Amino acid sequence: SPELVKEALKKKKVRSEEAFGLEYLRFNDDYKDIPRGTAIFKDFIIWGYPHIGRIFLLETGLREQFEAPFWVEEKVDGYNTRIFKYGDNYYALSRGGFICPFTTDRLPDLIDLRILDENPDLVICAEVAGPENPYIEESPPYVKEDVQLFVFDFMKKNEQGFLSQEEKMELIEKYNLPHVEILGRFTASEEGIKKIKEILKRFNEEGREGVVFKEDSERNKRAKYITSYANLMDIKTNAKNMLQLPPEYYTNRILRLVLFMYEEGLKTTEHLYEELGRAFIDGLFQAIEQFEKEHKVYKTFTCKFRKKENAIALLELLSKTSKHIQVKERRLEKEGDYWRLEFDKVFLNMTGLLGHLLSGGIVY
Amino acid sequence: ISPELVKEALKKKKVRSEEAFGLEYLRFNDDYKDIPRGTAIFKDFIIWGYPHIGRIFLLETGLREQFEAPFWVEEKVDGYNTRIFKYGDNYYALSRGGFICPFTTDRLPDLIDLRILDENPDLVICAEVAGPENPYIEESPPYVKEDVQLFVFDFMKKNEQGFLSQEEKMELIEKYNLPHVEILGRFTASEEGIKKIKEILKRFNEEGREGVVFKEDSERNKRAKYITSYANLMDIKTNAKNMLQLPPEYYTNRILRLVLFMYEEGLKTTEHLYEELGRAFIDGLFQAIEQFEKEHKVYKTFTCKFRKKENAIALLELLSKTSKHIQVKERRLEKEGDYWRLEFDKVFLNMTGLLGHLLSGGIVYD
Ligand SMILES: Nc1ncnc2c1ncn2[C@@H]1O[C@H](CO)[C@@H](O)[C@H]1O
Ligand SMILES: Nc1ncnc2c1ncn2[C@@H]1O[C@H](CO)[C@@H](O)[C@H]1O
Ligand SMILES: [Ca+2]
Ligand SMILES: [Ca+2]
Repeated sequence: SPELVKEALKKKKVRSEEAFGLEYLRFNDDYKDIPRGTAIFKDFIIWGYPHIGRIFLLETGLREQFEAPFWVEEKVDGYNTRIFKYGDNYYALSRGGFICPFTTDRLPDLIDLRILDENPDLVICAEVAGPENPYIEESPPYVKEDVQLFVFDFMKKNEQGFLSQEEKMELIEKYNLPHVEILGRFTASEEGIKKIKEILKRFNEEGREGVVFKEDSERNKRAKYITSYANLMDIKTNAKNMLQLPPEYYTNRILRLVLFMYEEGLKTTEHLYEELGRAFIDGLFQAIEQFEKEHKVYKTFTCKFRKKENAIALLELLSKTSKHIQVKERRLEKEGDYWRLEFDKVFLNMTGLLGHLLSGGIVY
Repeated sequence: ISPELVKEALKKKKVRSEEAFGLEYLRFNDDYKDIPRGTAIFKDFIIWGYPHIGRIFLLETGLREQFEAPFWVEEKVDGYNTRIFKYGDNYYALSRGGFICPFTTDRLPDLIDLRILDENPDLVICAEVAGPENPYIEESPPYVKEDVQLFVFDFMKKNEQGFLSQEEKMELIEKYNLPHVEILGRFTASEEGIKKIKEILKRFNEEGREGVVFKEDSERNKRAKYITSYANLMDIKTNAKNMLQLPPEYYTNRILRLVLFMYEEGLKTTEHLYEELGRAFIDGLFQAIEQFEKEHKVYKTFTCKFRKKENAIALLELLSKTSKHIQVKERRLEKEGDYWRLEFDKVFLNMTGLLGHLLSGGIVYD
C-alpha cells in the first residue's frame, strides 16, 4: 500500500533513489513481509529476492526442512543480481536494491537479453562472479578472468515467488542462457544423503562454495548448505574487515565448521583445527605486513566497463554504503574496448588500530 | 564527586542504591564522567572503584612507549577482583561491580588476617581471589589446588582515588604478613630489562600463568598489563558456552593479542599457535555439543564453601540478578565439616536453545 510507504519512510526503512535517469523507492531494510531490496518504480515493483535459510547439519537438515524431493543447484560465490527491462533499456539491481552501475553497464557482455524483449514480465535472478568484480574479492575456481553471470531463478514483475524448476529450465534451454549447475533431483533418504555428501566432498576438494536445495512443491522451500572450505575462506577473507563486522559473523561461521565436524566425526576432520587457526591468523598477519609497508590497510579491486560514466557511478555507490572504509580510485584508463578501473577499499579503523598497537599503544 | 553528579546518574541509571549485610549504599553500575564503575558510596565514606588497566599487545615497544620511569613487574593472577574494608567492627568485600560479595565477605577470616584494617581503618585492600572452588570463574591458577586463596596487589584509601606507592605497599604486606601477588622486581625498558622481562613471560607462559601487571614507580603511577598466549587461548576455550553473550570485539581483540605476539616473536617459531587457536574455538564448542547431547542443557557447574548458610543463599540470589539469559540453578547445599558446601549451575539458555535448533536440523537466516 501507500501507508506502508509512509511508515517505512518516516522510520528510515524505505528511501527514494535517483539513478540512471530514474526515480524510485528502495527498501534499504526488511520490513513486515516486504523483503529488503524490493524496488518500487513508477510502472512496477521488482520484489526483493527472499532470504534462503542455512542448515548446519546436512542429514538432519534435509530431513527436517523438506517435504518432497528437491533440486540440488551449485551455489556460486559472487553477488546476487536481478535484471529487468524498463522501456527500451535494461537494469541490474543489487540485493540491496540499488541499480548496479557495473552489472548494468556490462549486461550485453554477460547475457543475451532477448528473453526480456520477448518476455518483459520476467526478472532474471543471477549470480555474477569472477576475479574482477567490484564487490567481493573471491572468485569461483573455474572463472579466471573478468566476470561471468549464472542464472539461478526467474521472478516476475509485481510477483513474489519463482517459476517452477521446470519452467526455469524451459526458459534456460530455449534461450541458451548461462546458469548454475543442476546436480539433480534428490531426497533425504539414505541413498540421497550419501550422494549429496559425495557432491559436497568434491565441491570442497575443488574450492566450490556449496549448494542450494529447492523443493519440488507449490511452496518451493529453499535452503543452502556451505562447504567448510568456503566458511574458512570467509573468515580469512574478512581479516582486514574485523572491526566492521559483528562478533556474530565469526561465531556463526565457527559453529558451521564445528557442526560439520560433529556431523562427519573428528577423525575425518582434524585438519580443520590448523586451518581455522590459519584463517584468522594469516589474514591478520597479512594486514600487519601491509601496514608496515604502506601505512594503510586495504584491498585492491579491479574491473572493466563499457563506459567511463559507469565506472564513476560505481565508485560513488560503493562510497555511499561503505563507512569508515575509504573507496579510493587508483586508475581509470581506456584499455582496448573497455575502461579499466582499479580502486582500493581502505579500512581506516583497522589502519588506526594496527598503527596504534604496533607503536606500543594501550587499549582497554 | 558531588550531589548533582550522583543525582544525574540516578536519573541516567549509572548509579543504584543497594542494600546488603545491613548496609544501604549507592553503587556505580557503569563508568560515569570519570567515576569508575564499582564505586560505592557509603554514608561515612566512599570506596572508589578499581580503575581500568590498559593492555599492551607488543611487549618491547609497549614498555618502551608507555613508561618514563622504572617499573615494578607483578604477577597477574587469574581470579576475581576484590576490595576489602572495615566499617564499624565488621569487614566487607566488594566485587568489581561494587556489590558486597556474600561469598568473599563470608570467607574473609579464612582468606586474610584483617588486623591491618583494625590498625589502619582508612585502608582498602585490593586483592585477587582465586581457586578452583569459587563461584565466579571456572578457571584456577595452577598453584591453588583447592578452595580459594587471596592475593593482595594494591591498597587504596577510603575517599581517595589513587594507590599507595610500591614501597608503602611492600611495607604493609611485610608488616602484617599478607598473602601477595609474586613480585618479579623493578625494571627499565632497556635492552637488559627487556631481555629479562621476556624471559619472565616465556616462563610464565610455559607455567600456565596469566601474565603480569607493570606499575610505574612514580607519582602518576601508570599501569599496564600483558597476557600470555596460553591464557589468551584458554580464555577463548573456556568461553565457548558463553559465545552468544560476546562483546563487540572479543574476536578482533583476543586474536590480535595472539597475532601480535606471533609477530613480535616471529612466525617461524610460533607456528603451533595455528592448531592451538583452532582447538581453542573448536574443542570448547565440541564439548558444549557433547554436553548438550548428554544432558540436554548447556551449563557450567560451580562449587564453593561457606561458613554461613544465609551467605550461600545470598550468593545464589546475587547471581540471578546479574546473569540474565543465564539461569542460576542450585544443585547441592549441604553441611560439610564446619562449612556449608554449595554447588550450582549456570545454564546458558540461548546456547542451549541454539544448539537444540541446529542439531535437530533447524534453519538459520543469516
Ligand atoms: N544456485 C543458486 N540458487 C540460489 N542462490 C544462489 C545460487 N548460487 C548463488 N546464489 C546466491 O546465494 C544467495 C542466498 O540467498 C543468493 O542471494 C544468491 O545471490
Ligand atoms: N598483580 C596485579 N595487579 C593489579 N591487578 C591484578 C593483579 N593480579 C590480578 N589482577 C586483576 O587483573 C585485573 C586487571 O584489570 C584487575 O582488576 C585485578 O582484579
Ligand atoms: Ca566465500
Ligand atoms: Ca584466563
